[PDB]
Amino acid sequence: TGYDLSNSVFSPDGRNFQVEYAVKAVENGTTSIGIKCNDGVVFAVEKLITSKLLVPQKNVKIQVVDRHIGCVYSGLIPDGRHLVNRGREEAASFKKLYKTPIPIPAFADRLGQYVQAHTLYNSVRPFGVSTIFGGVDKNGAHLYMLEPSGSYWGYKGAATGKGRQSAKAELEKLVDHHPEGLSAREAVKQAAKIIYLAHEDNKEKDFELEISWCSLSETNGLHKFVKGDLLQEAIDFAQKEIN
Amino acid sequence: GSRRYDSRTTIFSPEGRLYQVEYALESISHAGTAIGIMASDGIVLAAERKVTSTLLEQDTSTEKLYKLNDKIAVAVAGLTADAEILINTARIHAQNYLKTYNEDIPVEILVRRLSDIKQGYTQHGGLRPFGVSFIYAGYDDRYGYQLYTSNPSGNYTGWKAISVGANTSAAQTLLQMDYKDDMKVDDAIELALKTLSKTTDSSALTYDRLEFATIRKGANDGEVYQKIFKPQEIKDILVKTGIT
Amino acid sequence: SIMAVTFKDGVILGADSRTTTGAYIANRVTDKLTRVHDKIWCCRSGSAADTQAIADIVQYHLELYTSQYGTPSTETAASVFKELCYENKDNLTAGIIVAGYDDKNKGEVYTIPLGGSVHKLPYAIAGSGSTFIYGYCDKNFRENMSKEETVDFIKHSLSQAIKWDGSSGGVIRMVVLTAAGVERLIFYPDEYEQL
Amino acid sequence: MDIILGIRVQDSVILASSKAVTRGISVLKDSDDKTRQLSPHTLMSFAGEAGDTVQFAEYIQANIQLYSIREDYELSPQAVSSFVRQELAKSIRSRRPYQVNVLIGGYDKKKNKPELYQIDYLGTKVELPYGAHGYSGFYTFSLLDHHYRPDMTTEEGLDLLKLCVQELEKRMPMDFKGVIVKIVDKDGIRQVDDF
Amino acid sequence: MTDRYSFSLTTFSPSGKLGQIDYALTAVKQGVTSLGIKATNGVVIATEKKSSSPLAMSETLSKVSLLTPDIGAVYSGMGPDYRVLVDKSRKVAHTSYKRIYGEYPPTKLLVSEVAKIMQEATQSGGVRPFGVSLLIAGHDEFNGFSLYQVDPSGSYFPWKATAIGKGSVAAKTFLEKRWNDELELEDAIHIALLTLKESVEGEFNGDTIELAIIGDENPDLLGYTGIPTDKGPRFRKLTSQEINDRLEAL
Amino acid sequence: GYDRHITIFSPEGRLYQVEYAFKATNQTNINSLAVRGKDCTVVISQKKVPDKLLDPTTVSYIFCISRTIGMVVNGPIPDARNAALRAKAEAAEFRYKYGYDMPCDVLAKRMANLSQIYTQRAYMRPLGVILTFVSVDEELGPSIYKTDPAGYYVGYKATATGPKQQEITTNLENHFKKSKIDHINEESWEKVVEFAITHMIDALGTEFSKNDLEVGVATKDKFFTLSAENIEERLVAIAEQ
Amino acid sequence: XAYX
Amino acid sequence: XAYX
Amino acid sequence: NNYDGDTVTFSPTGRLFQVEYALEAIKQGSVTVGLRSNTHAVLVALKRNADELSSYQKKIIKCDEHMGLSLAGLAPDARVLSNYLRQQCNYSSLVFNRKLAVERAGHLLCDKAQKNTQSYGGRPYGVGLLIIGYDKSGAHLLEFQPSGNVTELYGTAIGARSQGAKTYLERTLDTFIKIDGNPDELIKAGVEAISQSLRDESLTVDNLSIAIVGKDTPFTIYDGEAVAKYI
Amino acid sequence: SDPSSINGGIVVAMTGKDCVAIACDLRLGSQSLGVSNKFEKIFHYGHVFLGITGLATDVTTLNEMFRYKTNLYKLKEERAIEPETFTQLVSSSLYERRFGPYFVGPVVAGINSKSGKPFIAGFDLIGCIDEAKDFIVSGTASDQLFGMCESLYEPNLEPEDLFETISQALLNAADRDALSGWGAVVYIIKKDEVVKRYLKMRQD
Amino acid sequence: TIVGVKFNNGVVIAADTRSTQGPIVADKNCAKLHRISPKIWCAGAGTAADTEAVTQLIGSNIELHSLYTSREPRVVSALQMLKQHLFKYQGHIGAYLIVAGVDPTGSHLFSIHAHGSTDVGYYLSLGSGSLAAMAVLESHWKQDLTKEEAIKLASDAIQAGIWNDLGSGSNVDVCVMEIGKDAEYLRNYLTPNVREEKQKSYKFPRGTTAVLKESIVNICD
Ligand SMILES: [Cl-]
Ligand SMILES: [Mg+2]
Ligand SMILES: [Mg+2]
Ligand SMILES: [Mg+2]
Ligand SMILES: [Mg+2]
Repeated sequence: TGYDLSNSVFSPDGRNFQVEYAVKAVENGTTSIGIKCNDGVVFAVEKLITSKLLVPQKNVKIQVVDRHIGCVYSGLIPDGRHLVNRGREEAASFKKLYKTPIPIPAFADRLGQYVQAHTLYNSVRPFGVSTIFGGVDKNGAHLYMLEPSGSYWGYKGAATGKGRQSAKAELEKLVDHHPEGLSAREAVKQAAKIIYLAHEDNKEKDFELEISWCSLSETNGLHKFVKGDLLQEAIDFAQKEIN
Repeated sequence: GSRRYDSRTTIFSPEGRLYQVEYALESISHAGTAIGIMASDGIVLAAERKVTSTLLEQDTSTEKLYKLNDKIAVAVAGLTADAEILINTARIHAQNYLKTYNEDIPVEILVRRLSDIKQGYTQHGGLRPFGVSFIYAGYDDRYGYQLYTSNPSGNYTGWKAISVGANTSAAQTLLQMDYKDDMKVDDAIELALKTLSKTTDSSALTYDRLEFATIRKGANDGEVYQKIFKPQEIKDILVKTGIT
Repeated sequence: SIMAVTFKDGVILGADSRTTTGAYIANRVTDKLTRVHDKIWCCRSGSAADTQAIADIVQYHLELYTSQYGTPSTETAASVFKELCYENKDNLTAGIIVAGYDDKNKGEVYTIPLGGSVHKLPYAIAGSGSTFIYGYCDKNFRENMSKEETVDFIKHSLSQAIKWDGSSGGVIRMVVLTAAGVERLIFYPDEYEQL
Repeated sequence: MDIILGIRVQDSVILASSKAVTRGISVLKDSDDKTRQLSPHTLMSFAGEAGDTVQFAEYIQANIQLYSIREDYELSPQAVSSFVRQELAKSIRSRRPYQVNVLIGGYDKKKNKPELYQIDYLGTKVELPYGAHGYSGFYTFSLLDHHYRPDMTTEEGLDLLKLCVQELEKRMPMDFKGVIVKIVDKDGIRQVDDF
Repeated sequence: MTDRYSFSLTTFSPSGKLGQIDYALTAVKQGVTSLGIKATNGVVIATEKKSSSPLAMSETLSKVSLLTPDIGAVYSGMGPDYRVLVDKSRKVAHTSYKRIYGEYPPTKLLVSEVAKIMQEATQSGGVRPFGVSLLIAGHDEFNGFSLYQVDPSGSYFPWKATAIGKGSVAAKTFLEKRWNDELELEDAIHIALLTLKESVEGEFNGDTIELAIIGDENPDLLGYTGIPTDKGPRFRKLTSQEINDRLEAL
Repeated sequence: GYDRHITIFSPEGRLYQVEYAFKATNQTNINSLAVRGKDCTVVISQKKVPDKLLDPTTVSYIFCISRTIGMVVNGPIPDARNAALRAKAEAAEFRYKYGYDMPCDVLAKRMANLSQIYTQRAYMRPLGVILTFVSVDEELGPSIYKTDPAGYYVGYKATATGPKQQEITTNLENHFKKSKIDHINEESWEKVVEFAITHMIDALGTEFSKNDLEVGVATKDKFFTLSAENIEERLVAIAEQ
Repeated sequence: XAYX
Repeated sequence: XAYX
Repeated sequence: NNYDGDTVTFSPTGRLFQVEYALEAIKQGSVTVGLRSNTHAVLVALKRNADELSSYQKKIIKCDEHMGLSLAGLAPDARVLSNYLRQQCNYSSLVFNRKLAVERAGHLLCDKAQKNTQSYGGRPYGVGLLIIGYDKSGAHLLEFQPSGNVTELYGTAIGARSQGAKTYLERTLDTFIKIDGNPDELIKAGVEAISQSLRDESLTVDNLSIAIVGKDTPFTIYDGEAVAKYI
Repeated sequence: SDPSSINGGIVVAMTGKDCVAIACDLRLGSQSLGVSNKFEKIFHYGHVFLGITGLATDVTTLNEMFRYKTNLYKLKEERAIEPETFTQLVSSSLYERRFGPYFVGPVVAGINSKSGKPFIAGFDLIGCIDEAKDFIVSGTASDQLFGMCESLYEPNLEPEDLFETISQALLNAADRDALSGWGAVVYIIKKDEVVKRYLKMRQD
Repeated sequence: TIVGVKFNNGVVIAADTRSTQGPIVADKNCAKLHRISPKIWCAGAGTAADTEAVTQLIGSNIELHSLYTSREPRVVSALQMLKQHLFKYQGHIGAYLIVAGVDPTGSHLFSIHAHGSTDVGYYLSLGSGSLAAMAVLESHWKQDLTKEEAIKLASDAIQAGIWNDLGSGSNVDVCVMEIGKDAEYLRNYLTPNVREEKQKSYKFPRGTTAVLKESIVNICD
């Protein structure tokens, strides 16, 4: 054997074990979700409070690309940052040449091709992050989830990290119970609940909730963080549902 | 990364030998024997073709003996493909010297440069060495008739008579026995063939399994002529010495 | 003499057919209206070689854009033209009018002068012969004209530009961009001269 | 720099080279040796652009000396001249060419013959019985055409050379402060101290 | 990132073998039989068209390729490796010869250039040798008709006739019995078809056999008239119909 | 045994990395089929959306390379999209350089040559994909050309790819034995799509809803994919016969 | 160059 | 260079 | 085991061993403490000597007038990363006439460390850093790990027996955070914090290294007789 | 400072019955100053003859360059280069230096060893091939040579007659040019013998 | 003087046979009709070496392209490759070409200027004699020309250049590219400038020329 020692090597199965090993690093990470809604997308993430000494609200994990795209990831946080830095360069060169802000599907392939490139050579390591991202473009709302292999699809709801199965189950219910669609303000409250429910799989350390959203009506198509009254309203909603 | 798959071609053994050079020489020891004999009035190059097939085109074939310029030729022992890379380099180097100095390149200068290229492949670049040993037969107005050999190590030495390739041990003993300094070309032709005829792994030495060449001053007055022997000319010289 | 005019149903491009090498007319039936995409065309003025090389690169960029992200906007096409014209301003003599039809944005006209600046306008005129019809075009142009009104406006405008500009002449080619599709029009001297 | 002469006779090559180094309205030096020994039996005189002359001469000298050590053998005058010509032939199409004219006087030990080569800064080589660079030629060539014989001795060659220096001292506008004379023969290179 | 493989993947073993070249020759042995026969007035090269699927159109896959108007090539071994070699072989005939001398290279020199490309894959960093043996048939004014074999090592040999690949050992024996120095081109085509029938197992017709000749100039295939010195290509690919005509009088 | 990790020869003259790339082809467990009409070339592929949270519109293994050329992939989506983007760039550059639309068979050869390089050069791995290119070429007419990780390519009368490729292959072979011709003798592309789906249903033995299939159609001067409703209309036509 |  |  | 040869290789459980071995170099390093109030941010570093004849390895480096860090692990790697910060701080000043935000300083270090963990040939940084600074959003303390993970904290400690000081600060959190407009009292809390990581050795005059930055205080380092006040 | 007219010189080539002739002056000067009366401008590589006029440094350089190339040609092709092929090699080599050219006017002359056909060709400094049945001219007295050759030349001249025609064409053209003359050489080329004659001409 | 004329079932191009250096006729019978591919021919004006070199380079790359694509080369391919090459060199390659030929797409006629601009037309003329030629073309050209009518119009347009333009002279070269047929290259289609018998033979009595030295030259090895 030895097929798992080098990146870009096919096993006799036709598998790249180094990419599958990167997925294990993602599974180890904190829970992050994405919810597609009527006219936009909502992102939420679990931030484990390791110590009292962590400054609340001042270790921000959700990142913005351009002005209209939100990116969140689970796994190796630095690898996620490296991918967003690339995303920002890709989105900048698109706007520079074509004037219009990068469409979400266009942007999704730019990350997809870049992550896939890191499975072609033994001189590079695959990305240790699954990235949930999306936003609002000319064709409306788009939610995407991108995996270490370079695989990505469009999603109604997306979840990754240690509490992915719990979050996926809760997401599948929302899709069933709301066939006509979920509103932006609802999706923020549901996002809070699903992070709190997904926290059961990581319940040693207590956590800090962080939500962002893009909405054509609520945020005018731009990416904004949920803060203050709207954040505390979503936390209270989540607290009421666990009890 | 790629470190895993690196053979490390340019390293020393604990005994202070170059693995790849030693193994390249082992490769050459299986190649058809090539003999060079230097006489007072010319040089002979004789070489045994590697187990010939009856349907091989013999007359329009070149395997062992190559022309570098009008005054210098080489006998090859090893990978033909490797030799042709080095030969085209040697041919260019000769023309560079002629272009620069308006004089035909001295034999040793050409040999040294070709040997220096082989040396490079043993000390840097992480590539395999050239699996080739040359016998250089040439003439210049400084040292006259000269025989050299170079090997994959990039080391070269001068000779009165020398063999490379297969059965060099046996071939060198026979040359060392019958060679003398006042020897003529026609005598050296006979010695070269008699040596191959005894060291050959074949049943009998025939015209179709030989390449032959002489570098004489046998042209008209104080000028050198290169003669790459034709099949029929090898057939005649083989009968004339009484081998067939 | 080239111009592009927006109207109710979309946009119309118009141009003369004269190519000059000094005072000699190298080509009297030139097509100065070039398709960079299905419903994005451009008007070329300045160096024939420069505008040709630019238009070819833009056509390539928008073909590759279409393969990845679908139909580009007229604004996107104008941005690609600008990017080439602006970044190579020292080595280019190209004045290009970009005109296209979206279903959302309807008819749009972008003019790109020598500098490589972009100007989005209701209508645009350019080339040597445009100088003679600034007065006429400003007095006669109206927004939300009909197809027939816009064709007459371009025909009369280029007719005057051709009459006064020695560098302009031959036939008046026009290209109509609407939801209906693409329509090529031609008008011969015997018609437009006696307007 | 300015005056460099060369005369090939029966058994030797004689090079005469002016001693003056002028910059502006001042003769800075009157004892300058405008020559380098390339090998024991090869001497090169030089004239041209300030700095370039010595920089080029010493560069050639270094290369020939390197060859001599490597092969433990003296290059023929013909071989050295060909090498020098190729260096100047490269130079002329460089970013900043060497503006240096040279005479190469050598004794070929294999042929037992003196050889004089005239090479200008373009890399224009000629073998001559007598040679000169600059304005010197315009006086000496016609004088040597008359007085030169191919079978002359070294002493006859020096008298023929004295005749050239006298003519140059009489008709040349600039004071070149006499010449350093050097003889190249079978026994190598030596300098005439009283000229 | 970047190609970190700057070292030889083909090295000498203690026994003096170059493993990757030997293994490449093994890949050639597995490959389908192809042969070449030289006549007095032409050369024939032939091979079996091993179809991957009956739904596949075997006409679209060309095993016999034109390199120059007077030179053709056929192979045994890995088809993809052959395809890229034909691309490189065609280009080098222009860049390193025709764009210099304003005429097509002679057979031996083009073969020499192909051999160089295959030798470099044996020594250069981070590459394996080519998994093919080529048979190159060609004509030029001063050398006449010639047939060359090129091996993965980059070694090439001139042949009166030879075969490579699956049933080469038997095919070579067959050619030794039939070959003489007085063979006319038609006689060489006849022997080529006889030799190839021994190695072919399934269907044996113009649709499963690929055969081309280097013979007389073809003015009809030139595509223009008016230049007397330009008389057309000597390379001609025999049609499916032209093969079946000769299989009746077999 | 490092001769199984990189693209160098094994003692028996094999490239194991190329062979293992072929096995990656079937990782998606999807079967594709391509046939030619008189005027058109139809390609159909199974569409499996297991996750309920997926946006089914974004799940696709058919690609619009140029206006005229369409490409279906059998293999993982990262390598599929890698190949698609490169083919799109190659087709665009070809048009710019040579002043005419890149033919289906020339693009196939170009992508095959790229695939060949990965089998010879060590640092680059093969893509674990089989690319099926379809068009109505302006010279050769209806065209199917298929590429694999070995760098092999060839034209096809018709073809199938995937786990149950052999069952589909023999199903089509038997039809062309019977019809005695190289194509589907049909006027409209609508009925050539109906033929493609019918013969896939017979070979695989499964029934298809509108969301279980993905259809690409190549006509003269455009290649396009069918919507769910375009397929549903097509499925209704088959059922009522 | 030629140059409306 | 020469120059129809 | 088989997956620790280089940084480009993942383990079967999804670990980067070369990064974890780099993390180990920090634990071997001498203890250093970071803590801040709303007005000031303080670094306290226990310096280490080779023997009694040797000097004490300097732990604290200044990056700008308003920013600097303390190191634990490979000192040369700290010199490389501190030099990079100095340049980034300096770039922000010359180009934008703008003092570099302590948060951006962290983001830049994270991205620099990350590139060394994904490429063949290179190695991870073998040092941990505590960055303090005062910018437009008040006092800040960062913890840099060579994995790339940067974390903003009220207080922390890294190095050998850092757990002692980190527990103390976790208890004292409510007290020291409200030491506003009092430098000497915030340092005292930092000196008392590092004292919880001492074994057999005590804080001497050439052993203790303190740094402070704040509202009306440039980043200044105290060594020798200047720290005698706090023993 | 016109590179083509610093050193001066002329070359002329003609065709006869189963023969070719190529001739050149011997002058090398620096503008007004005559420097050498031994500077031959005709070289040969096997049976193919090349005359080169123009800047003398480039004449010498190109001779050395074509000797280099024809030597490698012969080693690889195992045969002497033919005039038609050599002509193409000269054209290639000159056009390679399109935007930094050799200031030369080369002239190829020789008989194809296979066909036996007499062949001549001329080039501009940038490599444009000028093939001709009758004659080629090059140098500072090209106008003069054109006027002489156009009037004196007739087809199918015997070698002995052709010698007189080319010799008179060169001499009388050279005597109306300040930068040409100072001696002359004529090559008479038959299928398998070549005669070289030095002409007596006025030395001013 | 070079012209191109479109007709029923293809395209014809023609050129004069004069090469000049200043006011001097360098070549009295040069060929300005170049082959890019068997059925794509180029008429060249401007810098003689540039028209030959750029035609051969694109002709070489077209042959390689034809072999690569297994397709007969198209005129638009030769047009695209020529214009992108010429444009890259900003007119410093002084090649003014009339590109014409037949391909699977049909029959085509284009012109290319040195700066990299391309035109389309039924009748085109380039070079110093372009105005003399274009005057004839504008006078006599019509839609739906036959082959024999197009050759006549083309050669007439070249003759206008030969007689009236000092830059043009000697003979008329023609190349006819018809669809479905081999392109026929008509070298010296017209020779209306044959030199009249000279009044006198200038054959010298043998020994007229004074000789200093004779020597046998060794060409053998
Ligand atoms: Cl390719
Ligand atoms: Mg007008
Ligand atoms: Mg590989
Ligand atoms: Mg005179
Ligand atoms: Mg005079």
